Amino acid sequence: KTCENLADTFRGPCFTDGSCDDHCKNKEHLIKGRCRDDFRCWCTRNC
Amino acid sequence: KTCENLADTFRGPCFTDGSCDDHCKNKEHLIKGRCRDDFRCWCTRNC
Repeated sequence: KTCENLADTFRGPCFTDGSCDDHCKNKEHLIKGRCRDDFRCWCTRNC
Repeated sequence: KTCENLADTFRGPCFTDGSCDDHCKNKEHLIKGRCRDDFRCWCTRNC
């Protein structure tokens, strides 16, 4: 099971999925990240 | 498992997928690469 929640410390609006995926993978050590239609970065994690 | 993450020491913006694929395969000895919407080079590797 996996869970999608807001990034903890991503800065500013989320315009690029790459910026969010980078944050989620490399700062939070989670599975992946994407921007959603809210222009925020959401990370997926094992849950 | 495969993993996609940022290239190591790909210089400059990623505006052409083939330049990234080349880097990832030939400089980093990974599977493949592509530019993403962050204009960075992302490599896929066995992990």
